[PDB]
Amino acid sequence: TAKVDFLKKIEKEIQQKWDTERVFEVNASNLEKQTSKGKYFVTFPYPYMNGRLHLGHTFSLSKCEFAVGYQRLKGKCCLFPFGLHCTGMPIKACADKLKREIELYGCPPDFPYQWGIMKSLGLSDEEIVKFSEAEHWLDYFPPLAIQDLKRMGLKVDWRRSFITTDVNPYYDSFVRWQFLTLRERNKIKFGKRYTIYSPKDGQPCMDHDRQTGEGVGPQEYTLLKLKVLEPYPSKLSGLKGKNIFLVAATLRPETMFGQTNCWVRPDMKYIGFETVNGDIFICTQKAARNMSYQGFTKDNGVVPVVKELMGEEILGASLSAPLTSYKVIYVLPMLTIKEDKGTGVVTSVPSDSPDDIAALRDLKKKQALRAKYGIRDDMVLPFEPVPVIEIPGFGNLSAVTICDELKIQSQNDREKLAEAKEKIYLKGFYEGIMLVDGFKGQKVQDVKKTIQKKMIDAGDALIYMEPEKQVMSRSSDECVVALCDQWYLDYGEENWKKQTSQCLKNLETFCEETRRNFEATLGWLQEHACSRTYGLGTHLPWDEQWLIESLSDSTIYMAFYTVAHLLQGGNLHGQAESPLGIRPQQMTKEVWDYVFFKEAPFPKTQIAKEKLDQLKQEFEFWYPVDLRVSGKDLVPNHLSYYLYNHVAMWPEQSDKWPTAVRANGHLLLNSEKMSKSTGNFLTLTQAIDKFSADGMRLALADAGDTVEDANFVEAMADAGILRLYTWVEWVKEMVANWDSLRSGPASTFNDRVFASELNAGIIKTDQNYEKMMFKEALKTGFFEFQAAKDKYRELAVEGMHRELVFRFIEVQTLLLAPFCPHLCEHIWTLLGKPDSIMNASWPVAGPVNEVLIHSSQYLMEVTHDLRLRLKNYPSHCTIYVAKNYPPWQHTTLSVLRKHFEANNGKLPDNKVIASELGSMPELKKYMKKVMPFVAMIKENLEKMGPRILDLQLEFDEKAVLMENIVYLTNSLELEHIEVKFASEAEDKIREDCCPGKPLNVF
Ligand SMILES: CC(C)C[C@H](N)C(=O)NS(=O)(=O)OC[C@H]1O[C@@H](n2cnc3c(N)ncnc32)[C@H](O)[C@@H]1O
Ligand SMILES: CC(C)C[C@H](N)C(=O)O
Repeated sequence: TAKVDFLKKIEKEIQQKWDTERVFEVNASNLEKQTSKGKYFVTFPYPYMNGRLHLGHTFSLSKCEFAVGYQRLKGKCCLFPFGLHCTGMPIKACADKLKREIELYGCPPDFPYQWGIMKSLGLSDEEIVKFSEAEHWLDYFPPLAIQDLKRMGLKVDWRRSFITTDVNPYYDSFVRWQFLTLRERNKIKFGKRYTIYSPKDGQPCMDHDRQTGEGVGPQEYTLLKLKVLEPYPSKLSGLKGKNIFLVAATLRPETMFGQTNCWVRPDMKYIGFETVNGDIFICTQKAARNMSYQGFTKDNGVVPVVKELMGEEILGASLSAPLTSYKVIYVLPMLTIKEDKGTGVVTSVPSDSPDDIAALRDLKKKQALRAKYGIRDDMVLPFEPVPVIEIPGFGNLSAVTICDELKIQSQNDREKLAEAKEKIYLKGFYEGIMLVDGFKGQKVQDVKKTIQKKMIDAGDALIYMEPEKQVMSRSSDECVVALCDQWYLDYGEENWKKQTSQCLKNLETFCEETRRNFEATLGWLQEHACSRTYGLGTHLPWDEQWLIESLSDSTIYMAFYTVAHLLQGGNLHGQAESPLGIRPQQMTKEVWDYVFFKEAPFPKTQIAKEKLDQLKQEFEFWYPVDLRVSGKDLVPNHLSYYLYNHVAMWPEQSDKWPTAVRANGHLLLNSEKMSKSTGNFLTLTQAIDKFSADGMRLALADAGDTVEDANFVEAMADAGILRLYTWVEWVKEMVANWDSLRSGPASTFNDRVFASELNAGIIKTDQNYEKMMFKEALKTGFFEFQAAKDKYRELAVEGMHRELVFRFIEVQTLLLAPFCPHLCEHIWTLLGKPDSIMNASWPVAGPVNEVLIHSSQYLMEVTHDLRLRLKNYPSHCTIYVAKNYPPWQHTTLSVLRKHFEANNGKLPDNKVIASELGSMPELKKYMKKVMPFVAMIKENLEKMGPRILDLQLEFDEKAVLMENIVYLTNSLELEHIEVKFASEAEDKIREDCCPGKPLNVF
């Protein structure tokens, strides 16, 4: 317990040191004069401030944190800036939701939550009243997140942090210049388009202000109009005189030539309302909402309800359907009707829809179902399936044949209906052929749109856009697809999309699945609505009313990082003075152009040339973005617009486009989802309070480095705390007893073994750090490192050589630095080292000899087997080692060598090997042992390479054994071990013992 407290004390002291020394503040004015090794620009997409920062954000930023901790030791000058996102509606949604139940009820509010979560954060009762305005959120949460980050100890130049709404005037001017240049180059466009839309919010709902289906778009439906013919059913008598239409949703208009009736749900509530032209549409509630927002009614979003009813009161109504062969069809019931899709009204195409003919047969069999709703004989019997589309494998009546073949007798046969619908699902999309006149012998793929247009021009069909899946907004409002006018980014331009495809070709994605997602979201993208009305951010500069959504004012902000320290200089809101003395309003479009475009002319500005040149130098030095780390959730939306805007703003300078992007999965805590509902959740401050942020970073580096979800194990973090405490106390012990170690030459066998192991570990760690596999880098550089250390301590009977010990300590403190830099800086100061550890470089690795590491692993295996066999049955041990392989083993290994040499290293199957070795007489007595032997061989062939195929070992087995017999006798608690050369041994040993696998008897 006190170990974590000691760690936190060290962290706070070293953070005070890092702040007072200002070691992480980098400036292009100083670093461009010393061309050290090149720049390294990492970026973390700023998170939203609608709450404290949790462990997922920390895991996502740990990637670039460790990356800069590694690259700064390799000589590259690192830039890790960090912004803070406050654009967007979520803040406002939560706050006004709070006001809703704060003023319609009391304080505390009476029930039968949100205020509960706020008090769970622990604010004072008289302080949540101050949370009505978002101004207090932006004055409160950015400082707290910054404090949490500084307590974590990130290598950030904090003078470059800022806020993203109009509260910050400098970022506001930056966004204004961005959008002015974008609309200047025809990248923005005003127009009336379809989009997901939140009625309660009154604006298009994009991916970052939703609550379900974070990538759902609109989906098109052909909406057929069916004239309700007289005699009107009873419940409609009040609306006599006007036109009454049943609106039915479909995606297969070409099948409407074979309509027989109209399926409705008898126990669902339908609503009939008035359209814009005075007619009456009958649909469901949400269908009416969607239609109203798609300009179907007189007023946008207004549904004048003229009658509410049930499906039972609708059955038997005569209908005039479009394109049907029957001049009169009827309204029939259907019980298997989903209450979410479409209008609650489906078409009856029994020739190519299986559920339709199923229901038709259920009605046609008995008087029970046919009379079950007043459906007289005339509404079921004469309605036969109408052959309209011929699928070659089934005939003119496809669904009929496939259902009669799969032996289905229940419209409610969900398994069999699913089967039958799957069988001809797509074979009617291509292989289907029209049969009606005008289209006799047409590919249905080439006529469905023309038939849709034919119905629309006839005034019998319309377009209905619906959310492909149910979408909830930030305001708990069910989104609908609305046709609204807005300013949108035309991400569908051919030239722009092709240029971004070239950028993706040049972009470095760390896996192929990331590039797959990028190509898919590039092919899927189209006009994207960037205009909002409710929320925060920056207004459109030419249209002061339209606000900019969070996913559009956050595309090229990384250029603002390069000058945030000289424009507002640390102050988040930009209210204070400018360190360069540049007024907030003084930044004009041409000023930004000169700062960010290379060939831009110096504009007419009262700003002196020195400051503009300094900003241009900063930008032209740090850019482009070398790396952007994020979770894979921002792949389809954020990083796509990121590359798009980087291509659009600099269409001539590909050298300034993003260099690389790294995607990680979402974080799991104790193998469980991080959710406030399950009690398995850790904010950054709680995680630091519990796991000594150094150690939290350690466990995060071990959490994972793949696209799959990483796992944060608390027990692993505690184990890391214990290991670090043992390491620190061991280093203290060594500092104490330096005078109690061996001096002189590092010439002992174990000294060489440990030194080569250390150098190999250095190499493995560097190679894992370049590839950003932080889990594997930790495995090679900390765990295996400590293992080699403890092995060398165990085997060094003549005392550990001080030079090797402290070279190891130095190298370990270096390799662990990017993970737990507080403890590493503490140890670096404990060594009496003059400067801070952030100035150190990469440790140079000496020569590596594979053969001595192989002999060390050999001794390890020998010790393991010795402790195994000591279990049963002493004082003396006797070991036997074979020079050459026994004749049968030598022959089998020669055969395996031939089979390896002949075919580029592919040993045949066990079958061929057993067959050919049964074809050798010299193995007749040993065919029982031959196949096991070979088997074992194969294992090691995949375990430690082909070196086991050599007819003789790379080292002296007997001398290697004899260089550590002392440790073996001391650990095995014996009295003597005689090593004999296996030829003096008896028959069994001399016959079965092979080189590399010695035997022994006590
Ligand atoms: C520039 C702008 C358009 C970005 C925008 N401000 C934004 O996305 N803000 S945010 O508050 O949710 O995302 C912050 C980052 O943290 C990662 N992350 C979030 N949650 C988790 C989690 N549970 N587990 C793992 N990672 C998580 C996520 O990928 C994201 O990159
Ligand atoms: C495509 C679906 C919405 C409708 C289907 N073709 C049917 O007749 O039931």
